[PDB]
Amino acid sequence: AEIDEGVFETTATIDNGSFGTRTIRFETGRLALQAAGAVVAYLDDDNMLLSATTASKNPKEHFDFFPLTVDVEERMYAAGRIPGSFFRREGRPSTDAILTCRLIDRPLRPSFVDGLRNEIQIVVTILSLDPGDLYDVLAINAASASTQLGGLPFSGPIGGVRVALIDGTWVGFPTVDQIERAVFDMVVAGRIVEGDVAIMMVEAEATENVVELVEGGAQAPTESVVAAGLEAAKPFIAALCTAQQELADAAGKSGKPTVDFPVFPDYGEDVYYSVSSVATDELAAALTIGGKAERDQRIDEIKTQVVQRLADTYEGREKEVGAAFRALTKKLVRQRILTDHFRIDGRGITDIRALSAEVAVVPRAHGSALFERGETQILGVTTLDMIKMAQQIDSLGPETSKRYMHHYNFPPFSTGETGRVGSPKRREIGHGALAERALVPVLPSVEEFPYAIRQVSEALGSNGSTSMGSVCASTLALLNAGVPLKAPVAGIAMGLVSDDIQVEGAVDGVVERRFVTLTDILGAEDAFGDMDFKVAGTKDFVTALQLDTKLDGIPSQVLAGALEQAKDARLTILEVMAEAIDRPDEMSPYAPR
Amino acid sequence: AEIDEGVFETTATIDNGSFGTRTIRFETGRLALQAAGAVVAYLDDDNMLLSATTASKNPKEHFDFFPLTVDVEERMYAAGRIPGSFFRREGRPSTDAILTCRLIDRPLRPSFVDGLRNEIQIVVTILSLDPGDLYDVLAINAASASTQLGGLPFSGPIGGVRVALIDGTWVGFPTVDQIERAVFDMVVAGRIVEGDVAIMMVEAEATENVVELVEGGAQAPTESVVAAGLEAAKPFIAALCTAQQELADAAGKSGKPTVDFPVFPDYGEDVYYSVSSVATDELAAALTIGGKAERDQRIDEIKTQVVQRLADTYEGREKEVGAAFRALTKKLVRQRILTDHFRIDGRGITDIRALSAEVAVVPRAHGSALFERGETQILGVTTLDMIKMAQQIDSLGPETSKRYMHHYNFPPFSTGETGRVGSPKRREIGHGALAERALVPVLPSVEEFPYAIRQVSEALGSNGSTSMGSVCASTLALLNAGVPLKAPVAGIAMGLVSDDIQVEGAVDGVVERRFVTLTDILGAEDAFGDMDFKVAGTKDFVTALQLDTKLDGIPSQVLAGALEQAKDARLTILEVMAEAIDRPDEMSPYAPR
Amino acid sequence: AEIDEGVFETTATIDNGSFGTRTIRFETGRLALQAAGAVVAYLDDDNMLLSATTASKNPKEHFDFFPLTVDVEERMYAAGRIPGSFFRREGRPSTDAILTCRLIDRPLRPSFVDGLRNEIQIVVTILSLDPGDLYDVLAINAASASTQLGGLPFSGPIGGVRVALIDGTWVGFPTVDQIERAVFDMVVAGRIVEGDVAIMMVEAEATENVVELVEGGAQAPTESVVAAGLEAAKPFIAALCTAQQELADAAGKSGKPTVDFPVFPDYGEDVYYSVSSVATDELAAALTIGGKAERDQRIDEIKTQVVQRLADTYEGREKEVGAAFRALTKKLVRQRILTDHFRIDGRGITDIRALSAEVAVVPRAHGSALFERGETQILGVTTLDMIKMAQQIDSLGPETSKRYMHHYNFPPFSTGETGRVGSPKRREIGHGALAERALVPVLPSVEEFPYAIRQVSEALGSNGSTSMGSVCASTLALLNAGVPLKAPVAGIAMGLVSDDIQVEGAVDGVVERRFVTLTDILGAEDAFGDMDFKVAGTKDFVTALQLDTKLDGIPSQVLAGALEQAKDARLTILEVMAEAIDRPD
RNA sequence: AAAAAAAAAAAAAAA
Ligand SMILES: O=C(NC1(C(=O)O)CCCC1)c1ccc(-c2ccc(NC(=O)c3nc(-c4ccccc4)oc3C(F)(F)F)cc2)cc1
Ligand SMILES: O=C(NC1(C(=O)O)CCCC1)c1ccc(-c2ccc(NC(=O)c3nc(-c4ccccc4)oc3C(F)(F)F)cc2)cc1
Ligand SMILES: O=C(NC1(C(=O)O)CCCC1)c1ccc(-c2ccc(NC(=O)c3nc(-c4ccccc4)oc3C(F)(F)F)cc2)cc1
Repeated sequence: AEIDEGVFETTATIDNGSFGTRTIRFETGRLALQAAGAVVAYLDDDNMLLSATTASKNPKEHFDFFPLTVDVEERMYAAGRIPGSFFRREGRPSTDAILTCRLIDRPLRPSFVDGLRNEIQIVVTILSLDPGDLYDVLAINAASASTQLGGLPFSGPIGGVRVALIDGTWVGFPTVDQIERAVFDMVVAGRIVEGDVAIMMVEAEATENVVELVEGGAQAPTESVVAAGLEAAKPFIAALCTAQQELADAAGKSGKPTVDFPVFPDYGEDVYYSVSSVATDELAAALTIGGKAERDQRIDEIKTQVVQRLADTYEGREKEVGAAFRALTKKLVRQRILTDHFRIDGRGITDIRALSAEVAVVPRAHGSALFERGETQILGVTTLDMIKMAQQIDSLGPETSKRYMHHYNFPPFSTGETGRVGSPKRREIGHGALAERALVPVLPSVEEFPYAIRQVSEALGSNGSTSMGSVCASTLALLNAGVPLKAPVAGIAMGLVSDDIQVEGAVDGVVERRFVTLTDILGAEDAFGDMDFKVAGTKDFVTALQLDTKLDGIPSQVLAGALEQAKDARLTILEVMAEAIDRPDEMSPYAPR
Repeated sequence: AEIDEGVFETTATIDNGSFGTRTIRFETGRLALQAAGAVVAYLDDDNMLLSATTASKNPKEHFDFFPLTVDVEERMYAAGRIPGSFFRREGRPSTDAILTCRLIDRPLRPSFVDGLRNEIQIVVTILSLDPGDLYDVLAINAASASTQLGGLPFSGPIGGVRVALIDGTWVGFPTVDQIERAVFDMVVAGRIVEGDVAIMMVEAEATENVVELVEGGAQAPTESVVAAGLEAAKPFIAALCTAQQELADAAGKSGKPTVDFPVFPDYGEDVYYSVSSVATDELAAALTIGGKAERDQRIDEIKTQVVQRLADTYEGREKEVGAAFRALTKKLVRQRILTDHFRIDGRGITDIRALSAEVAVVPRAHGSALFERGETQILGVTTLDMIKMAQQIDSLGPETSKRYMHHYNFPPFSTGETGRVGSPKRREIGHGALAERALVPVLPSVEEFPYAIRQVSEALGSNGSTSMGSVCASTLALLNAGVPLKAPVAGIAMGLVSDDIQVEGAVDGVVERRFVTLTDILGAEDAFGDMDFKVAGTKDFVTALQLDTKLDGIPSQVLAGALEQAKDARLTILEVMAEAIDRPDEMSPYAPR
Repeated sequence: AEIDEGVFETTATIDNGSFGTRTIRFETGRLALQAAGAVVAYLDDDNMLLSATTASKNPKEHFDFFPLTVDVEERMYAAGRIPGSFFRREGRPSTDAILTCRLIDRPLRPSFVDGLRNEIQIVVTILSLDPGDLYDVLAINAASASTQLGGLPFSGPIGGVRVALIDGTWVGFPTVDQIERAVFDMVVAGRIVEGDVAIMMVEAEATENVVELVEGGAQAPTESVVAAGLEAAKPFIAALCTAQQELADAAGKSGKPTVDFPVFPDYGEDVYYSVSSVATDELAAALTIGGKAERDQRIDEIKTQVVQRLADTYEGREKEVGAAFRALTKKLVRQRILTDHFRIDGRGITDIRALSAEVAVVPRAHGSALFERGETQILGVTTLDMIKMAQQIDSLGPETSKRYMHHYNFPPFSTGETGRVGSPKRREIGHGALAERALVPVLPSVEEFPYAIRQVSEALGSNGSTSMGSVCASTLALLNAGVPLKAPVAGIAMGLVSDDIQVEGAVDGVVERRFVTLTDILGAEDAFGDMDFKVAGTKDFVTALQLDTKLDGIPSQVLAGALEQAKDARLTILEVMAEAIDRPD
């Protein structure tokens, strides 16, 4: 809709029945005209933000990865307030902004064509905010729309939404007051494939009042309830994708990309062909050894022989043969998993690594614990203090103080490297936040436990999913310090592989999709997998959930089976945890009163 | 004067008649003897500072610009107290120090020979300061003197002074108490060229008491008054330059450079000669293409044709040919401007680009506005708060708090680029300070309007002079918020092109030198010019002024005409501003009372 | 001792007689199993910390120095409280952690083989701390143990300890309460050579109550007392080294280096031989000529005429020949020093450079002074304020406030260079701390002088030991501001050169070891010497001491003579300082 | 410092 010469606008509607209706509006052609693409997004006439996307003129070939950057700029004037810092100006980004950056980055990054080496930057500025609303999902939609209008090698619009379960109804785009009445709230992002929605990213948590609401008669958020909630977000995503596509069509764009971006593949087909024809049988036979040192030595020897021969042949292309060898290895391993239920370390597909749990490991700490799962090793420490030491928050959003704080540390020696030790990175912030949300619904209230609580996790050893081990260590350490939890919490990380396998016969056209689910995946198994997801909770309901994938679709029964398998693993881990400690201890003599 | 063996000193006197007399003293040969040059400067034997200049041993020519660096170090013991921060130590430079750094950098950088690639660093430390004095103008002279003593390829001494207008007298080096009785305050820097002073830098503003002083019977600072102020500053500059030269002569120095610094010109003579002979007539006729896209297409076609022709001849020297082509293009465009008032975009000499102004653009802000001039687009937003939210300042200078704050942001997408989004750079600080000084003299007093005020400028699009559009946006947004200003303020950026060309006679050796003034210059037009300046004010008097040049001299009539042209331009802009809003609105329901 | 499967343990005992006994435990095999080496250390089962060492997979030859990094992580939960900053999280390292990093880095860095270019990182995390103890000396031992278990080209275990003098007894690992009753506090680190302890690093200071305790009957810490304190620390170091070696033996390790690390020497043997055989006699003759600028120009032309005739013989190896030429110059100069008592600037071995002192150089400052020694030039400024302006400290250690603050600045132009001006580096922090500790013992009490004091030193010109010059400048400025010091303090920096020399007999190969001590060394002389040390104090006792060395041993009489020479220089400097000012203004 | 031109397991020194 060309409201003005050169200005176009589009609208999407969110219908919640008796809970109200909301409108989302996209506008282009009036602000930031020198960017590659720019869009203004409105929610209900009082929420307003701007998104802009630009690309660099020339690529950076010497990089080995795609350089995408996302930035979120919160302005205090959006809340009608002057900043409280000493210099009265906005400084380094807050935790909320970093989490929003991660939420945008997770689904957009795999949507670009592989091999791209130009720099892409996306900047989102918050301009006006109603005191009872949240801006993050609107930001996801605006970033997608501006990138779509930028005319880049970018795959289709992406839609995002939040849904909260209230009295048996999944409400879309709820307010803070409404979220205060729900048992579960979930952020979901996806795209449209062949007229259907394919889910790409999920980030979900139980609310802080879930136990009291369930005692009052509400439904508890179990696995099937969460699956139904995933089903209820698809129409909203479809409406948002349609509005974005209409905006792109109205304002020209669509076809004629004009600017062409070169791509830099890791290896050429000619190099890959030689490596396959030379080392297929050797690699296939070598995997059956399964002896760690013997397996590694055989792999290294075959790699050295192949690289020597192909360096004699291709005359100075060593990285390409190295990449092709790894690709062939991964291709063989995936087929072996799908055919024989073979895992790289010899476990069955439902087996957990060796487990151990201990408490009281640090002499003068208020509480501490050590948790081990295979080569993953987490140390947790708890400290209690007076309630005035709660963190005071001066951000744009509605939060004003934080009674319970969780900090996560990942040093370089955890995997045996060297590196800088300094301020935490974005991934550390994300993992810490996910582990923090898993414990919040089970903490006691302030009136019955008047203390500030700080929890610290140290990843002393890493071989896959330290964030799920932080949950278990947090539970054990909090119980060791005398905090009266409502129920213990545990977590697990899971993977999924899938591909087309020909059934016993002929005609080579009866190949059908086949899926396999793996429990407690290794660090290397994540690269071979097709979907990753982490689940945490008590023995009665789920408290945190995270997911990201690339598949075009997933049958409902496959997802239900995977969720059930994760629940079984969680129960097994809770049984081991209970043997170390099963009730709160006495408070430490060193802690205050 | 050799007061001590190896120690020399020189004096300059500044006579203000009935307002007093002051002396500036330069000393060398005592402190910091391992630097290339070092000088100590005194003002009235209680203000004392040190300046030192050093150069790197080897050139580093993998850069394309001259690497000069200026640093100012404020020591809190110069005011006699311990720093108030948590660690009791001076940290990041304050705003005043950054502004002093830029005042030093602006005149000194073009005074070095072109092609230099050695790193040059200047450090100025403030050692002792009287409570009623300002140190910046003293620092300019010290920075010039220490560089002059270092035996570098540096063109002559530079003198700097501040003049303030009090009761019809222009007083040099005034105190803080004297500035409270003045209507105008100007900082001027220049050099000596054949017995006469050539002005190079100006930074000037109207004082905070100008309106009531003019109501009391003082003369308002109009354009002719400002020009008389520039005339009054020359004798002080001449005296300071003479003192510096005398000190340089007394301590040896003078000649005998000893160390020789290599230079790295952009292009050689042969390449320029070839490029000129190949394309002088092709470029001369190709400027007539009014169409922007057609113009640039023809330009790039000609450049590529020249590059392909000359690639084989010079074995591949593409940088030199690219530089020579641009040099020839600029040389021809300047001739077209001087001969027949040609402009690159087709405007006439006194034409402004298309203007637009609008208010009430951000839904929940206290006040907001959008201002557009050509491709320059500025968004301004106002916030009001309680008086306790004024900024508290802890610095060397006499200022202790700020009731009105202005912050200016320049994101990479405004030009279409990618880059870091972090703390603001020095140029952002400078532009914001200029725009703040433009609006200070018309604000209401605290007794009349008891609020703290924060103003933010976002440069959403930029093609030349965003700082002057910040002034218009600030006035519009402040009126939208309900602030009762005494008068609206507008600003404009101006250019000047000069050269001597053949007169309408014979011989081909008789040439007259002419000047052309351009209104509202583009970003590209700044590189074609010999002077650029900016003027802001009301319909009655000037409030801010900035000027940079490197011309040997400018006749009085030329400068008067340029200032009159700028006045007409800002009056035209004020008329357009008044249609959008001409009186204060009602204060927002969201603002406090 | 394998307490658990894969876990090994070892113990060391520190016996202080009637002052008590303490135990240190080392444990390995249970925490951080993916590092190259990791060790947990305990002191009396309430103090616990962890140390881990890792190495990079590939070298990096584009550097020209050995890249070693040391990090100390103080966790506030070790003290049982939440951090007080706005974000409630630990940020940049505090001054204490940086000084602990320096204490670890000083003795460990020269213990690696020459030419190593792999990156090496050591990280020490503080987990539990008793309120009356100090963790730094424990950290030294833990870092040594984890590096020794890592299987790297590392030269033997290193042991560190603190000893304090209380009522005539040197007590090892004293508590905070015990330090309040002592006159001197000293940190010492060393290693074992053929059954004996060789000292490598020393960092010592007098306490804040020394004057009052000496007035009450205690013995003042003179030079011989400090020398005896060095002897008293050796058995403790031996016991700690033994425990570390036992732990290394128990958990495998010991031999079998397995992974091999390439080395990158500055020059090859052939290049050095070619450079020496072409220029030895000529260079020695140039050294024998008594002239500074003449020898400078002669050497500069010799370098040009030697690089030019070997450029064809060695293909693009100019850096190798330059390094070999510099090494040969160093060897000849050291030989000349040991034989004829030669110094490059012509001074005698007990001579100080030209001195000058002046006060009241900054017009509005509360106190100010300018101090010059040779090309070293220091400016010092003092400011006084209300006692509420004292620094408030929130950290693991027992300190909570700081009445006297000293800040040291080292701008690039003091050498003639260009560089970044900004946050102070670790070396600036260390030098400032040494200068602050030298002056703390003579300050008046808060009761008789109720002010906060900030002292700033700025190295306007540097050619060797600005740290000791800042002590003199601070004394002068404090007196100029009116602070009633109990006594003035001065300092000096000293060097020592040692090597084997031919006897006056025969056989051509019968040699003896000789030592020579130099007063007030230049920056260039620090590279020639085998040991360097700095001493500061009053006319009656020592207040600060710092020492670094690599020698396998030092006879007692040689060290006593060196300390006496330093004391004589200190007295001369105090006499020059008394002329400028001899009482508070 | 002058100028429109982040993803992932992958400090030492006068210089
Ligand atoms: O912890 C982790 N991440 C976090 C978590 O909490 O989870 C903690 C911090 C944030 C999240 C983590 C994640 C990934 C890894 C990992 C390590 C190694 C390999 N790499 C191979 O694993 C391999 N590489 C080869 C090969 C290479 C070149 C040529 C030929 C072969 O072969 C093989 C073969 F499969 F055999 F083992 C993959 C992943 C470890 C830990
Ligand atoms: O917005 C601004 N804002 C600022 C303000 O406060 O003002 C904010 C902070 C300071 C600035 C700004 C915006 C753009 C510019 C700019 C200037 C020059 C060129 N350069 C060409 O533009 C060009 N390059 C060629 C050429 C190149 C290669 C070969 C041959 C020819 O030709 C040409 C031809 F002149 F014709 F147009 C571009 C942009 C400056 C300022
Ligand atoms: O100020 C200082 N302050 C510090 C302090 O102490 O607190 C502050 C914190 C720590 C230090 C300081 C100042 C200067 C130095 C320094 C040392 C060595 C050299 N280097 C030569 O000096 C040389 N280089 C050659 C040569 C070069 C090329 C080829 C052949 C020979 O020859 C020679 C020859 F020995 F003759 F003099 C220069 C400067 C050290 C410290």
